[PDB]
Amino acid sequence: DCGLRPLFEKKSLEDKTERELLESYI
Amino acid sequence: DFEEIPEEYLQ
Amino acid sequence: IVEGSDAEIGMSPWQVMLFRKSPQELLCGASLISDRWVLTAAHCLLYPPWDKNFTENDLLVRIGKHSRTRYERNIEKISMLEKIYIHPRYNWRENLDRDIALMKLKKPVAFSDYIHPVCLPDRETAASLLQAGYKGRVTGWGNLKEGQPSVLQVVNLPIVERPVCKDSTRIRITDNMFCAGYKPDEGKRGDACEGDSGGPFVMKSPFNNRWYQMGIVSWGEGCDRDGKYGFYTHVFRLKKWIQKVIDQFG
Ligand SMILES: Cc1cnc(NCC(F)(F)c2ccccn2)c(=O)n1CC(=O)NCc1ncccc1F
Repeated sequence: DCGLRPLFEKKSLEDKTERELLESYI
Repeated sequence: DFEEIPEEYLQ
Repeated sequence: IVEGSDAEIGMSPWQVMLFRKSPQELLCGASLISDRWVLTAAHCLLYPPWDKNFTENDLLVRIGKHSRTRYERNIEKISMLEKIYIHPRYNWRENLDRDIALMKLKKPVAFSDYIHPVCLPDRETAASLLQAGYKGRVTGWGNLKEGQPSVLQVVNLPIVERPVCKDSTRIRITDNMFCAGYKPDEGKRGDACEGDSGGPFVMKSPFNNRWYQMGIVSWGEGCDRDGKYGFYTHVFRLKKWIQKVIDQFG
């Protein structure tokens, strides 16, 4: 269950800057 | 400037 | 953290605070990798040059926090240490090579909305994500400039090419380290700073949406200096030792 945050991934909500990370994995 | 933590932990 | 921003509640449930009993103060960051184990930088516990040599009963681990100084009643959990394990080949004499340490908690901590373990990378995840240009995230309650934040800070930094890392310092860099940060001409900035040591450098896998800890805040020369970069302990490179310790003492 590691790496899945109760307040984010578990609820399908994203934090305000994770998109920056994902966009860098071009 | 740390807030005093419960003595139950400092014991 | 320099040039970072306030973290959201529950944004880094694996973030741990290494707290000194007497006097009460912030020693370093750390991370929760299981209900019984915490991962941090060996230099947070042992560093003879500065007469630093902390034992089990000298520290406390505070999990689930947001505020740096306040005792977050009903939210954070404080734990005692049963045993500390420092890498036998930790090089404190020269370049902090193998700057890693594991801490066994007295009792398992219960998870919650604010307390949750981060994943350790497998060979494949590490191979596909640990690449120059790819961004990771660093968190901590360390200084904001080379003064102190009210709550946990966060900053996203790109991994830097090994050649550039090497050419930015006189320190001998090993395969057990990697550096991160923006280049002086990229505009944006940010970096870890004093108090952030031992903290986690994490990345989110676009394959299974999980967060993995790829590095540990290890060392740097100043904070957010142009042409300089922060150095992190390469967690995967040392996973053999990590696994050895856990299944042999846990
Ligand atoms: C223990 C220690 C000793 N010397 C440090 N820097 C000086 C140095 F870079 F020249 C160095 C590196 C390795 C061994 C001896 N000296 C250092 O960075 N740490 C660890 C430390 O203070 N880490 C905190 C930190 N980590 C990343 C960026 C900024 C920052 F303050």
